[PDB]
Amino acid sequence: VVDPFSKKDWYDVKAPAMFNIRNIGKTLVTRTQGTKIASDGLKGRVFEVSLADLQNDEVAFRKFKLITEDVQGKNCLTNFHGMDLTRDKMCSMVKKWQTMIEAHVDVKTTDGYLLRLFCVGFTKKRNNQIRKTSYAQHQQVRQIRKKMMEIMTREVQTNDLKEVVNKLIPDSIGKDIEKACQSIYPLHDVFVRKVKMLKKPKFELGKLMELHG
Amino acid sequence: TKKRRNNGRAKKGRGHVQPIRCTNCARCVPKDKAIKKFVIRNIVEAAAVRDISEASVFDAYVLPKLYVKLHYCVSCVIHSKVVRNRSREARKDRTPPPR
Amino acid sequence: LGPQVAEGENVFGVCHIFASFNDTFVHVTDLSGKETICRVTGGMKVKADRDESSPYAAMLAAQDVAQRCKELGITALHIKLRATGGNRTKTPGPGAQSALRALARSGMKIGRIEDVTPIPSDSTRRKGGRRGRRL
Amino acid sequence: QPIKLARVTKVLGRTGSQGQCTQVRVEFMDDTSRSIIRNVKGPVREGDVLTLLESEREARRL
Amino acid sequence: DIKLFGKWSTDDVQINDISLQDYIAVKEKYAKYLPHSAGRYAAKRFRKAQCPIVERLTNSMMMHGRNNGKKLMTVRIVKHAFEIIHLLTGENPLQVLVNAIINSGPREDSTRIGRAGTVRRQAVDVSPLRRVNQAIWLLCTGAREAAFRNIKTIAECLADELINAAKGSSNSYAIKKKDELERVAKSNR
RNA sequence: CCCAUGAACGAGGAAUUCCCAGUAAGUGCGGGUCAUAAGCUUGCGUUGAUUAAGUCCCUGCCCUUUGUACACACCGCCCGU
Repeated sequence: VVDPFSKKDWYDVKAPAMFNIRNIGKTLVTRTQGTKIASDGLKGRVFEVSLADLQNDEVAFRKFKLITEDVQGKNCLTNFHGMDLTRDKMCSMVKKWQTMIEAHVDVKTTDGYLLRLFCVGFTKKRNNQIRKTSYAQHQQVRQIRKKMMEIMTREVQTNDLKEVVNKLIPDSIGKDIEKACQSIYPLHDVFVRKVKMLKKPKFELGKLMELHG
Repeated sequence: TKKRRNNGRAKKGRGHVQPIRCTNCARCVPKDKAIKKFVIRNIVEAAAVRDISEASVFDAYVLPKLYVKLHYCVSCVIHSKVVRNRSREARKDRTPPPR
Repeated sequence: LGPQVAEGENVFGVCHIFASFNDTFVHVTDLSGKETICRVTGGMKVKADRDESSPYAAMLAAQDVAQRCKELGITALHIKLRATGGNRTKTPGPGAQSALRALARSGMKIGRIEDVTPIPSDSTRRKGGRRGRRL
Repeated sequence: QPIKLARVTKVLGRTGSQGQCTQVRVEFMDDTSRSIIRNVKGPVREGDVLTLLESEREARRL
Repeated sequence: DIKLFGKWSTDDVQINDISLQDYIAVKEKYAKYLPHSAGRYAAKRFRKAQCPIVERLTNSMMMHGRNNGKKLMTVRIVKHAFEIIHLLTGENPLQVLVNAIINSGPREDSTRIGRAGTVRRQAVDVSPLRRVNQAIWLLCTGAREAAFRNIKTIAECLADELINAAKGSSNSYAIKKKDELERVAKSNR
């Protein structure tokens, strides 16, 4: 009857200034017709893009959720919306003869963003270990989890979203936790496993403009 | 007559073990008794590895793997030939197959 | 009509391959996932219940999907392969590999490959009884 | 669909309910020689030359 | 004076390559003036493959139960009116003589899958001899049925048989039947 | 044996038997029986061979392990108003 792609415009998706790569791809929407407008149709769609496609010298197992906030000049302007690890990476770090320690905090930044950071760490076998299994005791696991939560809170609640994502890009918080927990039980693969945004402040166009450079 | 000293399961010093579901039939089988296979397989089969590699946008992509933990009841594990019946003497051998 | 910008570069879509043991889905969509380009299943390529999940039906579906995406301007694809998941099986069906190979073989560029089958932190009861299905 | 000359290295065996296909492994001579396996039909003698009109047909084994 | 037949020769037919003698191989005692050399092609496998394709072509008309095997028939067929066509052509029939059949040939046949299911066939191939001569066997049936209850008869198809014999290009019929089956079963790659 | 008086006049319900090279099949001949009595059998040549150099799917057999409440041995044994 009517070809629906003949009435569709293509749009450019832009990453925030925290990433070396700016244009992360293209996206579609039906043209503004009657009640429905194109800009509203592109205002909540989330792009999960591998970090290696965002930064040219980074790891590919880290994915960032970028959500478009507003569209001007047929460019879609995105913001940090979440971070995750690839399923294969997480499944690869879960081995059978070690303890996995997980922690999570709900911590707000200085610009009103409320985040839920998930940290995962694994017990490391020493280079001369003859014992098959390396297990942390329950109090050791509790201390490691407390250190994880404390470090995440210290690393999030004092900076705004920009510096939080800048720390996430090389996972500074995970390396800090791995360093801090070395004297309780040597940890193996410490990562901020997942970041999900619980609530955001009211939209500010100028803040988003300063965000995209 | 007692066929196995461990009664075909790996439960010592505890009363109850939580059940799981066989991946084939969905039978309720205790976790200690169930036969567990950890399959780490490439998402791209070896026949298709070269064709996917050439069509890759990124050079040196190293394709991801699949991590699936398989739980089996005794009936389905025997039928699938994951385990076989053994002699009265070879039954005691707990060493995994050298492969 | 399509993106005719920077002909020397790639236009990336996302192919959601749903390979259950009944049939296989070859669903290419926008980068965000909200807009869909074309979805061709193995059931609209074979007129029989059994071959719905066959590798040949998946190859046909992937060929048609790639043809439509090429005629629609999309040049490269990110792969998000899933099995049935949930409390049911986590192994992709027989058509997943053939669909992916048919996408690669028919002039499409493959991006990142990711497995996204729904995995419960723990689930509801499976459809079988406590004695399983006995056929 | 290039034409490549490859030599049979080993004969595996037959397959089917009653046995109707033959398995051999052929190695290339002028394509950065590597070992590829392929099923085959008919008299393909001990270490003969099997011609590959294509480098992608494999043998699904068992 | 080692010239093959009374007309041909082995001193001017050269390809400067020793990898492509799988169709015509005249370099040793196997060279035949007239194909009536007797012999048994069913004594062992890889022996009907060791056949000269001329002999296999002419003999493989040994079908029905009443015309089966009789070498006098094939030698009379390939002698009669071949003796005529040699002095009646003068020019070279080599063009069509090679260029319809001996690369009409297909490139893949198929095999059975798993343990059951007669709805599709996994595409395979062979080193060219078996597939080309399976096309040749179906062409034996096809040329027969082009004679069998038909107008152009046996002992007079010498042109088409030289086509079915010699070397390298594509015009055949049962071979394009085999090529239809080729594509159909080749959709499984 | 001859007059040529014209019989679905050119790959066959369900079920299947035998067979891998001088197999099969066609074809005649000789022995036995006998009165040179053969449509039978036992041999012999003659013409002459499409397909297959494989498998354990059907029917079975064997060199193992395993289960059994069977040992008249699965055509077993055995439960139920």
